[PDB]
Amino acid sequence: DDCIKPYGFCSLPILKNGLCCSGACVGVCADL
Repeated sequence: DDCIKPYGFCSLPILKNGLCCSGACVGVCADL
C-alpha cells in the first residue's frame, strides 16, 4: 500500500479508488 503520486495515474471508477497523496483522483491524480 502507498499513495498514488500527484499527476500520476490512478484508475477509475473514482468514489473510493487508489488514493492519491493530493487526494483527488480522476484517472490521473490531481488536487481539487
